[PDB]
Amino acid sequence: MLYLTQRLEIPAAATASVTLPIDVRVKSRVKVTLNDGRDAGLLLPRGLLLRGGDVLSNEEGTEFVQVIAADEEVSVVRCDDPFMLAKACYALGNRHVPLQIMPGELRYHHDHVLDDMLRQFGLTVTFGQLPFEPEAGA
Amino acid sequence: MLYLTQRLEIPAAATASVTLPIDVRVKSRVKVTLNDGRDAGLLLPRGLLLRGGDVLSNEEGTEFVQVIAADEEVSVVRCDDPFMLAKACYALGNRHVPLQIMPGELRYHHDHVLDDMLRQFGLTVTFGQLPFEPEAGA
Amino acid sequence: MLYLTQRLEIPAAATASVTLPIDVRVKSRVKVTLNDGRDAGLLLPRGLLLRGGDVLSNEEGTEFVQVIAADEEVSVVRCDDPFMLAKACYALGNRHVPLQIMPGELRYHHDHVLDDMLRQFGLTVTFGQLPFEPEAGA
Amino acid sequence: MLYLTQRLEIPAAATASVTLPIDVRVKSRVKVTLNDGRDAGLLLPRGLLLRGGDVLSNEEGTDFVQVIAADEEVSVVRCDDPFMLAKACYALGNRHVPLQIMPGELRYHHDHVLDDMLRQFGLTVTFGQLPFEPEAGA
Ligand SMILES: [Cu+2]
Ligand SMILES: [Cu+2]
Ligand SMILES: [Cu+2]
Ligand SMILES: [Cu+2]
Ligand SMILES: [Cu+2]
Ligand SMILES: [Cu+2]
Repeated sequence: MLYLTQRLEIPAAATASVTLPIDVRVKSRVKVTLNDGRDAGLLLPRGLLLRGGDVLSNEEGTEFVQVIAADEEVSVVRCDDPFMLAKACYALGNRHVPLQIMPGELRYHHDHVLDDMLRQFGLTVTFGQLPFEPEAGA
Repeated sequence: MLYLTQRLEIPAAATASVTLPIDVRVKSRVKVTLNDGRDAGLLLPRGLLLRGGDVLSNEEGTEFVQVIAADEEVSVVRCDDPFMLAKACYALGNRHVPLQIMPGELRYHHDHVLDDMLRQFGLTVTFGQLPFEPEAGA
Repeated sequence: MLYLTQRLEIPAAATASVTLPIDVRVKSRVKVTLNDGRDAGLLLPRGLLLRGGDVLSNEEGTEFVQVIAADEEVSVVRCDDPFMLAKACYALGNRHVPLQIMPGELRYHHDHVLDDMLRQFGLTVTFGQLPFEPEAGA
Repeated sequence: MLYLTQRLEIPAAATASVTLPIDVRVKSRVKVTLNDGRDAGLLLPRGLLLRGGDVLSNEEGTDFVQVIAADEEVSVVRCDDPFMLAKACYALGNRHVPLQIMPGELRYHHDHVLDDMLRQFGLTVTFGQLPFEPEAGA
């Protein structure tokens, strides 16, 4: 069976790819299915956060799988004013919410309670299936 | 003496003041001294946070006192890029560090550990004795 | 002709690849040959350093090209004792030599003058055709 | 008086000593004061680096003076990870910063600016007053 046991520090041309959500990209052992249909198992050393772009390889060196971050149910928070986001980041941080941070934009795992809370800060909160890359730590 | 038991919904006519730190403004029961030499006991309603500028009054509503936030030893963080202050606010939010958030500036109780950490983010941290008003929702 | 005009901040499943040496990966305008033969031209914003793993795409977003570091002539310096490697790293930095640093191995463009110098430090310098990813400081 | 014209490749019976910062230990023609009060004049061949512990002498070959490295203001980078130190050596090497290298620790003329740059590297940088013997090669 195809087992992906390593993440190459120096990539080699991809032979396959796999599109995974953040909850799977933090597991060291688990069964996933490549985008071409073949089953495969992750057998990586623990504590690795797989980011879109990383290349996994089988023990030998004949299979190089490109990791891609899947579209996940997230909440979006956009607003020209970064100061308001800064307060949102502090609030979300205080609640330990895995968060993606980019100039002008913020996303986090869909959660109604969180949505409405920020919906009292006056913040604009939408929803959509998008790639999710939270800041390291979870 | 004079008893302060309520906060007027509308900042009335001061005519006296009292300087208090963040740890005393998060109290409902406490005996203080007005900047004018008189003594007054604070008997405020539970579930409250006194902010600088606030105006306290007695029950019969015939006396008014203005609250002034005291100076405190804080680490100061100033930066031009709102993106970086956001990342800092999140990391600080995660450590449950009470924090005063402002456009382009952060303030928290002086801490060398937190200081070096933010320095690793390329932020420049300094020291100062300043009024500290940390976010209510923290 | 096919033109690659950008590096997505978020990789997408690659539909092709391109294997280039460090000197080319630092350019913004240059013609190249993808691994499937279809020639293509780079039209990227100046200032970028293409790293193995990056994904390039056009404007339409229908083509995604993965960059792979090409084998190049390099001097190979292997040595267990890290301490001695640190002294070589310092000496090479001093001479502004672009250097790849990994535990137990350093790599730089094949150069005899530098090969004889390190040899006097008691280092064993060999040769090879390998991927070269130097630190972003040269 | 006494004129020190040479460093012995054959240690002798040092009578007195002189404490100097690397600053003065690079000069071949400087007037110093032994720790006993007597003056001495260094007239050594050019291009010499006096190490704490060397012994100087007069043209005669009669008297001797031990060199001691003085305490200087230095930054300290103590990291148990040899891999990270090597990278630090490289960056510092690129900036032509005189550096003392040891397993687990690095030292160089204290410098806040330079310290912060190394902090962004994820390294811990402390301060000290210690002898300073930077690599001769630089
Ligand atoms: Cu929902
Ligand atoms: Cu907590
Ligand atoms: Cu301090
Ligand atoms: Cu050769
Ligand atoms: Cu230079
Ligand atoms: Cu200092």
